[PDB]
Amino acid sequence: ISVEKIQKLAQSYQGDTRKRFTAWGNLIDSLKKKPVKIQLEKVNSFFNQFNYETDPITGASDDYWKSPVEFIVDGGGDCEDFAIIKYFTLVAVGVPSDQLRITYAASLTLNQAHMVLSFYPTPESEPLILDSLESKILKASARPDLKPVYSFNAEGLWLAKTRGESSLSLGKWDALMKRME
Ligand SMILES: [Ca+2]
Repeated sequence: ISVEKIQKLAQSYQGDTRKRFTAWGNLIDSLKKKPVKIQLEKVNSFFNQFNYETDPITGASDDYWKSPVEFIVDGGGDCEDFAIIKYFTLVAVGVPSDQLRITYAASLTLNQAHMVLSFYPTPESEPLILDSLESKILKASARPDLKPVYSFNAEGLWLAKTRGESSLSLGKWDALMKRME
């Protein structure tokens, strides 16, 4: 997306919302051309300042992927929603989309399903985990509390243990894209 788009978007709001729009946009403009490690840490940290919404029913995620704009307006979301805006923010600052996957994992600690953002330095690499419930950005192997089940992005779906090529984009991803237009 564009930081000029967000500038536009910021005008159509006020209060603790238009400045979250400008804070968000400044960030993207700030992180352009910056080292990946800086980008990952600052984006992760920026959004982990947002509100963590727990679904009053499931006690976790609901069934609705919030668009980033919605995440900004609502001032937050659940673990899937966190992974989503981090994904798009990082793509905006120039991280190649194919280095980023939204990951559905079994959590041993929370004893339930938990979504994270996985960043892959190189294609064969074990990913770094950008969690909404952990400030540390750690390698997969340093997150034994997490056992991935599947991952996805704009380019496919990977069943855990799938190396390289997509296991197949989800229809649910498509619908989110359409919602973001
Ligand atoms: Ca959600």
